[PDB]
Amino acid sequence: TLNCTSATDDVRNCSFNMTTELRDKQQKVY
Amino acid sequence: ATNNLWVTVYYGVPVWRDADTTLFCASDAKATEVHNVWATHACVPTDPNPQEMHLKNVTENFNMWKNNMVEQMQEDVISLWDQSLKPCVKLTPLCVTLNCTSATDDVRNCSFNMTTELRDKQQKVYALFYKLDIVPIDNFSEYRLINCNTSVIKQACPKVSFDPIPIHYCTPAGYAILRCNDKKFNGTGPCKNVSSVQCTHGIKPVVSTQLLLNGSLAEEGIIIRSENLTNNAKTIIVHFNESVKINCTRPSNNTRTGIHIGPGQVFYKTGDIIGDIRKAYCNISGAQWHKVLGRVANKLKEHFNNKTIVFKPSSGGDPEITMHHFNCRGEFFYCNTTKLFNSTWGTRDNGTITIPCRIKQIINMWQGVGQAMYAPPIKGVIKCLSNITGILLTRDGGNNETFRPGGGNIKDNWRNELYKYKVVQIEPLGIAPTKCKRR
Amino acid sequence: GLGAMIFGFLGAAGSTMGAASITLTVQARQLLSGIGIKQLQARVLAVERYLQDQKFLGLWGCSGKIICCTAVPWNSSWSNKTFEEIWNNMTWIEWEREISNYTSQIYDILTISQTQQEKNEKDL
Amino acid sequence: GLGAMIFGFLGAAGSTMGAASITLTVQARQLLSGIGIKQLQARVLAVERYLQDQKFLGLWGCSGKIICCTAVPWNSSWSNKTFEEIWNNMTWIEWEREISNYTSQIYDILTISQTQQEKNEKDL
Amino acid sequence: GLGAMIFGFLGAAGSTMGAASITLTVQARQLLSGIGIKQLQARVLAVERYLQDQKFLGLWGCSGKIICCTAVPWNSSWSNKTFEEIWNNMTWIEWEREISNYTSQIYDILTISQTQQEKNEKDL
Amino acid sequence: QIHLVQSGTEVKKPGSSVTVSCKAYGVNTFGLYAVNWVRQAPGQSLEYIGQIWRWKSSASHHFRGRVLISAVDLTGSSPPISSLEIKNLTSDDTAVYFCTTTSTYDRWSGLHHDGVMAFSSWGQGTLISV
Amino acid sequence: QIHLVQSGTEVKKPGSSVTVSCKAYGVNTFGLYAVNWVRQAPGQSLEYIGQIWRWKSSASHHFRGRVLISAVDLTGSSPPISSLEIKNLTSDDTAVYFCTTTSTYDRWSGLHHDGVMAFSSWGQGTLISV
Amino acid sequence: DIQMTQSPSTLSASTGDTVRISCRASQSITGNWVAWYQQRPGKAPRLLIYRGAALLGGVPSRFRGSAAGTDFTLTIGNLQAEDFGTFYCQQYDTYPGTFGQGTKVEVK
Ligand SMILES: *[C@@H]1O[C@H](CO)[C@@H](O[C@@H]2O[C@H](CO)[C@@H](O[C@@H]3O[C@H](CO[C@H]4O[C@H](CO[C@H]5O[C@H](CO)[C@@H](O)[C@H](O)[C@@H]5O[C@H]5O[C@H](CO)[C@@H](O)[C@H](O)[C@@H]5O)[C@@H](O)[C@H](O[C@H]5O[C@H](CO)[C@@H](O)[C@H](O)[C@@H]5O)[C@@H]4O)[C@@H](O)[C@H](O[C@H]4O[C@H](CO)[C@@H](O)[C@H](O)[C@@H]4O[C@H]4O[C@H](CO)[C@@H](O)[C@H](O)[C@@H]4O[C@H]4O[C@H](CO)[C@@H](O)[C@H](O)[C@@H]4O)[C@@H]3O)[C@H](O)[C@H]2NC(C)=O)[C@H](O)[C@H]1NC(C)=O
Ligand SMILES: *[C@@H]1O[C@H](CO)[C@@H](O[C@@H]2O[C@H](CO)[C@@H](O[C@@H]3O[C@H](CO[C@H]4O[C@H](CO[C@H]5O[C@H](CO)[C@@H](O)[C@H](O)[C@@H]5O[C@H]5O[C@H](CO)[C@@H](O)[C@H](O)[C@@H]5O)[C@@H](O)[C@H](O[C@H]5O[C@H](CO)[C@@H](O)[C@H](O)[C@@H]5O)[C@@H]4O)[C@@H](O)[C@H](O[C@H]4O[C@H](CO)[C@@H](O)[C@H](O)[C@@H]4O[C@H]4O[C@H](CO)[C@@H](O)[C@H](O)[C@@H]4O[C@H]4O[C@H](CO)[C@@H](O)[C@H](O)[C@@H]4O)[C@@H]3O)[C@H](O)[C@H]2NC(C)=O)[C@H](O)[C@H]1NC(C)=O
Ligand SMILES: *[C@@H]1O[C@H](CO)[C@@H](O[C@@H]2O[C@H](CO)[C@@H](O[C@@H]3O[C@H](CO[C@H]4O[C@H](CO)[C@@H](O)[C@H](O)[C@@H]4O)[C@@H](O)[C@H](O[C@H]4O[C@H](CO)[C@@H](O)[C@H](O)[C@@H]4O[C@H]4O[C@H](CO)[C@@H](O)[C@H](O)[C@@H]4O)[C@@H]3O)[C@H](O)[C@H]2NC(C)=O)[C@H](O)[C@H]1NC(C)=O
Ligand SMILES: *[C@@H]1O[C@H](CO)[C@@H](O[C@@H]2O[C@H](CO)[C@@H](O[C@@H]3O[C@H](CO[C@H]4O[C@H](CO)[C@@H](O)[C@H](O)[C@@H]4O)[C@@H](O)[C@H](O[C@H]4O[C@H](CO)[C@@H](O)[C@H](O)[C@@H]4O[C@H]4O[C@H](CO)[C@@H](O)[C@H](O)[C@@H]4O)[C@@H]3O)[C@H](O)[C@H]2NC(C)=O)[C@H](O)[C@H]1NC(C)=O
Ligand SMILES: *[C@@H]1O[C@H](CO)[C@@H](O[C@@H]2O[C@H](CO)[C@@H](O[C@@H]3O[C@H](CO)[C@@H](O)[C@H](O[C@H]4O[C@H](CO)[C@@H](O)[C@H](O)[C@@H]4O)[C@@H]3O)[C@H](O)[C@H]2NC(C)=O)[C@H](O)[C@H]1NC(C)=O
Ligand SMILES: *[C@@H]1O[C@H](CO)[C@@H](O[C@@H]2O[C@H](CO)[C@@H](O)[C@H](O)[C@H]2NC(C)=O)[C@H](O)[C@H]1NC(C)=O
Ligand SMILES: *[C@@H]1O[C@H](CO)[C@@H](O[C@@H]2O[C@H](CO)[C@@H](O)[C@H](O)[C@H]2NC(C)=O)[C@H](O)[C@H]1NC(C)=O
Ligand SMILES: *[C@@H]1O[C@H](CO)[C@@H](O)[C@H](O)[C@H]1NC(C)=O
Ligand SMILES: *[C@@H]1O[C@H](CO)[C@@H](O)[C@H](O)[C@H]1NC(C)=O
Ligand SMILES: *[C@@H]1O[C@H](CO)[C@@H](O)[C@H](O)[C@H]1NC(C)=O
Ligand SMILES: *[C@@H]1O[C@H](CO)[C@@H](O)[C@H](O)[C@H]1NC(C)=O
Ligand SMILES: *[C@@H]1O[C@H](CO)[C@@H](O)[C@H](O)[C@H]1NC(C)=O
Ligand SMILES: *[C@@H]1O[C@H](CO)[C@@H](O)[C@H](O)[C@H]1NC(C)=O
Ligand SMILES: *[C@@H]1O[C@H](CO)[C@@H](O)[C@H](O)[C@H]1NC(C)=O
Ligand SMILES: *[C@@H]1O[C@H](CO)[C@@H](O)[C@H](O)[C@H]1NC(C)=O
Ligand SMILES: *[C@@H]1O[C@H](CO)[C@@H](O)[C@H](O)[C@H]1NC(C)=O
Ligand SMILES: *[C@@H]1O[C@H](CO)[C@@H](O)[C@H](O)[C@H]1NC(C)=O
Ligand SMILES: *[C@@H]1O[C@H](CO)[C@@H](O)[C@H](O)[C@H]1NC(C)=O
Repeated sequence: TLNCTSATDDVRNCSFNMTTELRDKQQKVY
Repeated sequence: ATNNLWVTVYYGVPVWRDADTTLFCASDAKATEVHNVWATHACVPTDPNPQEMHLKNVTENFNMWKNNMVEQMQEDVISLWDQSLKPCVKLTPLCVTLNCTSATDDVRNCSFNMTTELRDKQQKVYALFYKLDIVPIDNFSEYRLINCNTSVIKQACPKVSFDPIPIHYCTPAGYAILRCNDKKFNGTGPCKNVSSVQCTHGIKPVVSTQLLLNGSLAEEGIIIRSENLTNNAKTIIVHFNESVKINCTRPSNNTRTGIHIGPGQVFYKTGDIIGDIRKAYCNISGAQWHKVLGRVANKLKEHFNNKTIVFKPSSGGDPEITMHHFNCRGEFFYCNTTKLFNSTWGTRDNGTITIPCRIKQIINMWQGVGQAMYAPPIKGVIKCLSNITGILLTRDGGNNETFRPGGGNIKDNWRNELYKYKVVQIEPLGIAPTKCKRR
Repeated sequence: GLGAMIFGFLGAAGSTMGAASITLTVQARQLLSGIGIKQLQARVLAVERYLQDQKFLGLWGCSGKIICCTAVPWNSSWSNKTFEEIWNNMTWIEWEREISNYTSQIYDILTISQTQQEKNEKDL
Repeated sequence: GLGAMIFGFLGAAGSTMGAASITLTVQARQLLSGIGIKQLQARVLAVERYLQDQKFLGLWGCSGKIICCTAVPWNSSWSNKTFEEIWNNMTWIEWEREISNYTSQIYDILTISQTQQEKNEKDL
Repeated sequence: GLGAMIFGFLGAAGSTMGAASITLTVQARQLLSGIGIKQLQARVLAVERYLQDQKFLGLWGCSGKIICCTAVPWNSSWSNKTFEEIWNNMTWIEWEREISNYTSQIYDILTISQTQQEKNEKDL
Repeated sequence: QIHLVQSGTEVKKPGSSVTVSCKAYGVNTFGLYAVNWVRQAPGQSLEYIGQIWRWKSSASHHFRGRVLISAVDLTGSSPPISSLEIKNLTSDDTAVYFCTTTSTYDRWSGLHHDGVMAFSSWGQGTLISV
Repeated sequence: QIHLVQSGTEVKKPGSSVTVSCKAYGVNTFGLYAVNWVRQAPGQSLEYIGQIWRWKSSASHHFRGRVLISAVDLTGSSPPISSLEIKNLTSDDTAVYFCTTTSTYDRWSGLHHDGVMAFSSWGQGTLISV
Repeated sequence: DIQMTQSPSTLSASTGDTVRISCRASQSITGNWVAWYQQRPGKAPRLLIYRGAALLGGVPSRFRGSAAGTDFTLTIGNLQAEDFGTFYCQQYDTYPGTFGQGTKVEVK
């Protein structure tokens, strides 16, 4: 699920969750 | 005179050009429930017996440092290693936060989370990891595996073996391999009794960073080899003439038990750790070792201007580029070789030199080029008898001189065994004049 | 030709001409009783280069046989050298180095001579 | 035959017979000095079809050579046409279209003639 | 030879010699008008073994043709048997079983005879 | 790439002896490379003297038994260095001298032929006056 | 698949001129296909007239210089259409006319031979009375 | 046993031109074993032609050697100004290798 709305072509601004190179620690991504 | 001599074709005239190909590997009859990496899934054909032909009165120019037989075999050995790996396992769930601190070589005691063969039920796992397959990420310390930046590590899939059986390189139809068969041969320039052969002598595809093991012996001289002796960066190969002994053991019971990580994915790991609990050693008899190093410095004085030769140790740093990589039973030793290479000659025992060996499981065996591997420990006390045969010395840039022992490129490890050879193309269709009037 | 797929072996390269032709014949005598994608690729281009060199013996009337004499005036511009001059003071690789600036022209001239010979017996 | 692996090139297809045989010979003269699984597969079946057509020149005594004349009565049912009729008023592709209903029978008849010729000199 | 790539078919194996040579010839007559890595690998080594056996017919002057007679004294130690003895009371597989302890020596002796024949007409 | 230097310009006495170096910055050895010693009289065309070629020292019949050439290949501090030495420098030996390496590995290149060879990369020429 | 139609049945005056269409619903062009114009007298067997074949208009020596054939291939609203036109319709020209396309791409099929050809797919035949 | 000559002995031209030198030997070497050199006086020779017509990697593409029996040619098309100086011919077949007597190339 992608958390997207624009911020200053108005493409959009989208943060979401990921997983980092470690599996138990978790990653939030812009 | 007239002498009206005319054309004549000869098929089969001995004519060669110093050309190149892809070769095919060829072992002995041993190869069936055997799945070692080097000569099983790559080259079925076995050569029973040699057919080497001597060549009289010819002088062929050899240049191992612009040879591409060895670079081509280096590429086949990397690609061979990988196409023997990728259908193995692929332990993607170990890159976690690792709960490690030691418990009674003080390697460490490390528990962490896993996933079991069911996905919703979850698994907590005990293990024993080493100091060097671990990085401190920032009592009861929290570490990481060393290879979670770059590629995902796979397991060895233990039905794979790693015994370096003699791989020959036999040339396809068309091409011949011109062995040197000259004694005290330097690997560069001419060769006196170059004889042709269809395959090389059986080379052992060993890997060893600091010094060479299980090599072939030169007979009369000990041989100093380099690309450019003025260039301190190029690795100097030193080839002995007497097989120096080494015995490398881990004298320690360490049992192997498995976890279910995936369907059919059973990660094998250490368990109870008893026996003679100290660092794994290698022992070297000081009589033969200091004799052959004395003869090595004699020949290096014969090259290096008759100067005062010091053997400093290594430069330290990352213990794979720096230390002695080793290929015992599915386990990989790095032996701090410091007390082997420490002298200044321009006074040691006839006893025994004992060197410790930090062992390693997850190896990026070749420095980025290739893929990783988890090496599972086997069952316990392990003895591998080996013949240390080569040295890899890099002189430095400063009335003294130094041979700091470092490695270099990895294909270096085989250039001690492919100096004698040269792939050569036969153009058999010669056009010579004599007196016929036919056809 | 002496290989697993069949191609000539260097019998006695350092031997000068007068012995090396004898050993070319003894090469033949012993050679035919002596008779994963890397292996397949290599021997397919071994087939290809073999059929190439037998077509060179095919298109000179030589039919895939050694010591095949054909009718070409060997020009003194290709070599002014006497027979026993080269045939007792030389080996074969340095003579192929000598005339490697002519081999395409020699294949040219032997092909006009073979098509000329068969067209003339096509007349007769 | 003119290819990397060796096979004939279409020298002057639109040329009528009387020039095209001359250019077939000049084809030969220039052709032999002019001499991932898709490439391997293609040239292996190139080997296979080449050795096929040289075995057709093998089993007619022609030994893998061009302009190979053999002894067959060419029936007027295969063609009633006069020589200079077709050999100066035609090209080669439309003549192969003419007799493509006979080529298996021609290969048949040349094979009985070659085995008959060698069995008769086997007698003599 | 009768295969997709071309190689001989067993025409009438159970037929005794005197008919089987006739059927060897009729084999030829019908055979040439009758003319994933597993397929490629198999037919490449089919090429390889075919070019091998045509080089055996190449190096005996036989040029890749059947019923090729050459000049060797067939020793009575290889077989003391009379002609019509074996040529009317036997088939071919059991005769190859009889002399399979000599085939390398026979290839040896035919090769010295072929190089001897061409070197003697090289003189004459 | 390959580069050649040698000793400077030396003027000596009649009846002296002279040695001229040859430092080959780029020669991987003098086993497979070969070097050639060539004079040049003032204004007059260049004249060959001698060579080393797979460690067979040779000089011409115009120089046999008087002039001697040596070579030590790649060591640590030194590049491969040859040396031309002449005893009894006459007024004829007043000349510009030359050392030149040739690549003799790929035998069908044509830079060389069975001992004699085309001279690939020259140095600077040394004046010697008598 | 290929289908052919043409104009209807036309009856005209002696000394008139007639044109007969040929609409080829299925011909990708008349460049590679070729069409053939064939008469048929009432009861009497069919007689060839003319053809178009890679845009070389031809008619027989029984029709040279009197009868003219045209063809425009595939356009938007129109399929490839040929047309037979005759001036001076005699009582002999009272006949059934025919247009037929032949495929002339794969040259070894045998439907065609160097201008003359076997007629693949016919139309409906047009009565013309005089 | 060779005393070579070449044609010409002294020649001049200008830039952008096309120019020809040939050298003739007493014998007739067959395997094209010749080599031609140039120098500005005071500098060293520069091998530009080995074995008739094989050029180096670094010699300009405008030079062309050629072969005819005993007389072997070098042609310079589109002559550039930094190409003047003395040329030399070379046989290298029978030891010792005797050379050519030089050809100065200048501007009139
Ligand atoms: C890989 O491994 C390879 C091993 O397989 C290895 O190959 C070896 O490499 C080394 C490299 O250094 C080689 O060693 C060199 O050998 C050279 C060649 O020596 C031969 O030739 C000379 C000259 O011979 C002429 O004269 C004699 C006698 O007059 C005749 O017999 C000959 O036929 C010949 O005559 C012809 O030529 C003349 C012109 O030169 C004509 O005038 C004449 O008419 C004829 O046409 C011989 O003297 C040598 O003799 C040696 O061997 C014989 C037996 O064969 C012995 O009896 C004898 O004692 C000699 O040992 C041989 O025949 C040498 O030139 C060279 O010598 C230098 O180093 C040695 C150290 O060993 C010094 O002693 C020597 O003086 C030389 O140093 C001089 O030169 C350097 C640079 O030039 C100077 O910096 C230095 O200061 C010194 O100069 C001083 O001394 C001069 C006197 O010599 C003096 O004149 C100067 O003015 C100055 O004061 C060296 O020995 C070795 O042979 C190779 N071996 C093999 C098997 O290949 C390879 O390198 C390795 N590669 C790598 C990358 O690792
Ligand atoms: C891909 O690109 C390709 C390009 O490379 C492209 O190819 C081109 O396609 C177009 C397709 O339309 C082609 O254009 C057509 O060409 C046809 C052929 O024309 C040639 O032949 C005729 C007839 O020639 C006979 O007669 C003359 C003179 O009498 C002689 O010289 C000849 O030798 C020949 O005589 C023999 O044959 C007779 C029987 O026919 C015998 O009686 C005789 O004895 C001999 O045996 C010639 O007239 C043409 O002349 C033209 O060119 C010359 C120079 O060569 C010029 O001087 C001259 O001005 C002409 O332009 C040529 O030789 C044509 O039939 C066809 O014509 C139609 O369209 C044009 C428009 O341009 C009209 O003007 C013309 O009238 C035709 O329209 C009639 O037909 C349609 C259908 O049939 C009707 O619907 C229409 O209403 C009209 O009918 C009316 O007019 C009739 C009079 O014409 C009349 O009688 C009717 O009753 C009615 O009223 C057209 O031009 C083009 O050539 C191709 N080019 C090339 C290079 O290939 C291809 O299509 C593209 N493909 C795709 C898929 O995109
Ligand atoms: C093994 O490893 C060694 C160690 O590096 C290596 O030796 C080096 O080789 C290179 C050649 O690749 C040498 O570079 C040449 O050096 C000569 C002379 O160098 C001496 O003098 C300088 C200055 O006094 C010192 O710094 C040096 O230490 C030496 O004592 C130069 O003349 C060369 O110049 C040419 O190239 C330059 C670019 O590098 C440019 O300036 C120019 O193009 C020069 O060409 C000129 O040539 C004519 C003069 O000769 C001139 O007239 C022209 O107009 C033209 O401009 C070049 O720099 C380097 O010095 C060596 N260094 C050492 C420590 O030995 C071996 O090559 C290597 N061997 C193998 C087989 O790998
Ligand atoms: C490019 O694209 C165009 C556009 O579609 C395409 O044209 C079409 O071609 C098809 C052929 O594949 C044509 O279909 C045929 O049409 C004829 C006549 O059609 C005309 O008349 C009808 C009715 O009046 C109109 O609707 C039409 O628009 C036309 O004006 C029919 O006679 C054909 O019938 C045969 O096939 C039918 C099945 O489709 C069956 O009913 C039957 O099998 C018919 O066969 C009969 O043949 C004899 C009569 O000829 C009869 O005696 C037999 O007993 C037998 O029963 C067929 O329907 C279609 O009309 C075209 N449409 C247009 C708009 O042009 C091109 O083909 C295409 N070209 C390429 C190269 O791809
Ligand atoms: C005898 O035979 C040998 C066979 O190898 C032959 O040597 C070859 O000679 C040719 C012609 O001189 C060489 O081809 C040239 O190589 C030079 C090397 O620098 C290149 O600069 C050339 O490229 C230029 O010219 C091309 C053609 O115009 C251009 O397309 C290109 O862009 C460049 O401008 C050209 O490749 C060839 O390299 C050698 N090969 C070897 C192995 O020596 C020799 O010349 C023959 N002798 C005689 C007298 O014919
Ligand atoms: C190769 O090994 C042999 C034996 O270990 C060495 O041979 C000895 O060499 C010295 C001097 O060269 C002699 O005094 C001895 O007599 C030799 N030993 C024997 C048993 O004869 C040899 O030195 C070694 N090679 C090198 C280059 O050092
Ligand atoms: C390697 O060398 C060491 C020497 O320190 C060996 O240790 C000896 O081993 C024997 C037999 O196990 C004992 O009897 C000795 O008491 C040990 N110590 C000494 C000082 O000799 C060690 O065993 C060697 N390794 C192998 C595999 O032989
Ligand atoms: C070359 O080596 C072989 C085997 O090592 C030996 O038999 C032969 O004598 C050697 N040749 C020479 C010239 O020493
Ligand atoms: C070196 O290894 C081989 C491998 O079998 C062995 O036979 C030999 O004895 C070893 N060398 C020594 C000196 O033990
Ligand atoms: C090491 O210990 C394990 C633990 O039981 C045992 O199974 C193994 O046999 C021991 N090793 C030896 C050599 O006895
Ligand atoms: C290594 O072991 C062998 C036998 O296993 C023995 O002969 C040798 O002396 C040992 N070497 C050392 C240095 O302990
Ligand atoms: C260097 O050492 C060797 C042996 O020790 C000796 O023969 C040689 O002469 C020494 N070098 C010099 C330049 O004296
Ligand atoms: C050598 O002679 C042949 C004669 O067949 C001739 O064609 C050729 O041109 C001659 N060589 C030269 C360089 O002219
Ligand atoms: C070299 O060529 C010339 C030209 O034909 C010839 O006259 C001369 O005799 C030849 N040299 C020898 C040694 O035959
Ligand atoms: C043509 O003649 C041959 C004679 O060899 C004969 O076998 C063949 O049957 C004849 N053709 C026809 C159609 O009968
Ligand atoms: C066509 O065949 C018949 C039958 O042999 C023959 O008589 C006639 O002459 C042939 N036509 C020509 C033009 O030869
Ligand atoms: C049979 O005869 C041949 C004669 O060519 C001879 O070489 C061979 O040795 C004989 N066989 C035996 C077993 O001696
Ligand atoms: C079998 O061999 C001997 C030896 O030549 C011969 O005399 C005898 O007649 C042979 N047998 C027959 C049936 O020919």
